[PDB]
Amino acid sequence: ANLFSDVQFKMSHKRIMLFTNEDNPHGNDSAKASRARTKAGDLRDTGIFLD
Amino acid sequence: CPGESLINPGFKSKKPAGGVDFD
Amino acid sequence: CPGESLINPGFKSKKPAGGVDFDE
Amino acid sequence: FESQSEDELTPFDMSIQCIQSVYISKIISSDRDLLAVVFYGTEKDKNSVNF
Amino acid sequence: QVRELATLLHMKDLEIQDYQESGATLIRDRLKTEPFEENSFLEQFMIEKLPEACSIGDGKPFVMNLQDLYMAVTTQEVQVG
Amino acid sequence: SQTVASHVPFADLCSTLERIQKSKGRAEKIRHFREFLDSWRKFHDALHKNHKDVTDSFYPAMRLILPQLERERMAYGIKETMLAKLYIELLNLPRDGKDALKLLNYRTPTGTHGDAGDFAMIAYFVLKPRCLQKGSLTIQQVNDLLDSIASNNSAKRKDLIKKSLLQLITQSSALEQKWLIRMIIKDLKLGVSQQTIFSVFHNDAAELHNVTTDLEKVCRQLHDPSVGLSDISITLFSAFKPMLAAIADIEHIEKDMKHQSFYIETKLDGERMQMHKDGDVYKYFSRNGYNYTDQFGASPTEGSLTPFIHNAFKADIQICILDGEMMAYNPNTQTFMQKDLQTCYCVFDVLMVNNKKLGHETLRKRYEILSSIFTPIPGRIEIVQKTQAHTKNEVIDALNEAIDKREEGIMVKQPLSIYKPDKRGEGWLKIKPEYVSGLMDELDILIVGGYWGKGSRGGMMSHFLCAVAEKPPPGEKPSVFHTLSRVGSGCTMKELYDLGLKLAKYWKPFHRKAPPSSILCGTEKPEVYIEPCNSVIVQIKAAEIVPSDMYKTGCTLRFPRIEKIRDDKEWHECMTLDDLEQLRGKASGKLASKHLYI
Amino acid sequence: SGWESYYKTYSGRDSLIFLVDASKAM
Ligand SMILES: *OP(=O)(O)OC[C@H]1O[C@@H](n2cnc3c(N)ncnc32)[C@H](O)[C@@H]1O
Repeated sequence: ANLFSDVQFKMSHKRIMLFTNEDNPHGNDSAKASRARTKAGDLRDTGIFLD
Repeated sequence: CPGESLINPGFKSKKPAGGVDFD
Repeated sequence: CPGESLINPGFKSKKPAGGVDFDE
Repeated sequence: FESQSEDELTPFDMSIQCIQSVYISKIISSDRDLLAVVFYGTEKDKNSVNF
Repeated sequence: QVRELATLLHMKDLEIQDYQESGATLIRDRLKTEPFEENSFLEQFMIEKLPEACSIGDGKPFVMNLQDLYMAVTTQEVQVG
Repeated sequence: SQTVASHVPFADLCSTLERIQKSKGRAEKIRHFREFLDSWRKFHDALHKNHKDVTDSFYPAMRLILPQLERERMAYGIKETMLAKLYIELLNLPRDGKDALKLLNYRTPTGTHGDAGDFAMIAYFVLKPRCLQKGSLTIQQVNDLLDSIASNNSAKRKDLIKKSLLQLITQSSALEQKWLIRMIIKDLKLGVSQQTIFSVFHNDAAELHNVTTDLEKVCRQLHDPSVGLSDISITLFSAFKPMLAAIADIEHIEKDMKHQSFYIETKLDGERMQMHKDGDVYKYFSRNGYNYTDQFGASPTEGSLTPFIHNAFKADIQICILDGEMMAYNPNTQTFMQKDLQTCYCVFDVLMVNNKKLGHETLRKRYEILSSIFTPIPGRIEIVQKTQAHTKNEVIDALNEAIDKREEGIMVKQPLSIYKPDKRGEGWLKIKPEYVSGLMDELDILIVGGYWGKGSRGGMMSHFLCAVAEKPPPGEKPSVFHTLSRVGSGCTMKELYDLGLKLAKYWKPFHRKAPPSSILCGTEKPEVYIEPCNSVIVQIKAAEIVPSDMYKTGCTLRFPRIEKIRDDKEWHECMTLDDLEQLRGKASGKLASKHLYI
Repeated sequence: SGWESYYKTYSGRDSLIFLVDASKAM
């Protein structure tokens, strides 16, 4: 999100691509999962499309 | 939405050229 | 607390005055 | 960095190839777009937030 | 039925966990319910309430609480064959 | 060079502050503060063993504990609104999302999310799921970041301050960030008095702080508890708390003066200042100790007053301290203007001349020295005129003359009174038309809007916007209103709650794009508007009427205060606009235009 | 030994209110 903000031009599409092979990045700790979910939701409201 | 190019949003993914395919 | 008077909290509920009650 | 089968490109190599292909496609089609590459889970860090 | 109730209870426990993680607190405190565990609940039931439940006695409980299910099972059996 | 603050995590200080705040009795707060101070002192003793001139002290944490007393750091320039905007920008929260609206509209209780008046609590609730549980920033790092932020605000660098705030957010917990927000706003709401904190720190910490007006010097000098300072008095280039005056009894003056002749002088409407002259060096300090030397100048080569008042000083005055008032002298009218025009300094006290201290001297000697220290020049530097009086009749006559001259009251001083910094009434008293009952003309007007309160008065209406009515045609009620001013004080908590309940159901949200027809606003738009047919008549004891461009009427009330929410009078008995104009023209501003007869 | 070692961690008058229902059944 900070990198997206650093841009100074007008962006018609803000997109993020996640290349990973782990389906449970945060299983040991539940707080990390909640924080990640909150951040993903905030990015979604901001207008960032994640794949 | 469906068929939209993943590289250039807003443009449909152009089908690869097939040349000539006799029936 | 058991026996506490409902009229004056903090004071034991005084039992009614019976007087002389001859036993059997 | 582990491949289940032999003689098969690892997930990291596949991601690198896909990123390179997307870069080439963007250069040829629309060179005015903005692309960024960020790696997470490594040891060294280089961020504006020092994460 | 017990299995269905257990899975529904697990779903409700997951909902409660999500609610707690959302950052909210109950208006009261007596309503708090500890997490449901199938093994612990079954063990406690077997240790405590099994002797009373298993007491058929003269058959009155069987005809008082186990007749609709009995009729439905018999109807299913006769329909099957 | 090792500092204790670098070894003290901010989490410990935050936990101590939270423990103090949650406590209801002052004993627990004092115990917690004493334990923390003892731990800090033990660490200090253990750290430095064979090092001389140890400059370390409790100042790094002392400043954080009492941000309001910070003087070394410049103004932050960020408050609740700006801080909320910065938090929204840094966290990348949606602009129109629930969290952003709650942070921006922290005063509005419509969200019914915990506290509705405390910005810190709302920020903590919003940041609970966004920040880690354990921080890693020490007190020294936090202080360095705060100083960097202050310099950035003074250096006109928004990017750097934004980066510092982002680092603070990313390297702190929810409680730590809440405490940082509270410190930035300079309102901790600890519940423990400043004097109690100073007494806990040292026996005579408060007196030294008042004399010097600097936490760093107090922390350094008064480090050991047993080793105190033998003497403490006003020193050169050290701001000291000015001596104020308490409310003046109108029929006990003699009893207040101990039956001796007293000085009476017209009260001046300006800015209280203290000037220190050391040869060719000038130091100007404000009432709160803030350095104003930049505006007035440090040397005769620069400034607005010193370059012109230097010539007025005598040759045999190398060290001097003066305390006085700054006003705007207009030479076209050759008169002072209340709060072409030039700065003018009216001096009334001298606490130090040459190498002697006048603090403990009698007022007569101070006045003589003030009269024999420099030659006044009208318009730039002058001496207040004091008149001797020993009867109540003279005081009444002086007050009458002040009212007739469109002044702002009089001041009475005792000849034997001594200068004591931070003393609200020890021989100095002020008599104004406001204090006397019946002299002022009460202003009864309607209520047309309200605002949500902040702090203790969170979920209720704390202040209101009032409007006067126009002149309707004969036989018709007034349906047009013009806003006059805003009233926030004068109503008790019980009365305020009763008024809010009386109009709670009748409140209507205000929309800027669609202002109400009945109520017409100027530059200030109430958050909630109430139609005039159902409203109460509030009485205000306004001090004076001044020209205001923020209201339709064009005038506002100085020092407004509510006196009573009258119930006998209905909503249609409020003042008319023509009546307001007549009152304004009755005495050309000040409402006090009646004499005192007894 | 670091900061961890040096830092750790009848009267009155009774009042009564009578609440009486005014329902039809009463
Ligand atoms: O209302 P208040 O307590 O702020 O008023 C007192 C302040 O006003 C200053 N003042 C104003 N006029 C004078 C005169 N003539 N002499 C001394 N002080 C004066 C006080 O110093 C105080 O700051």
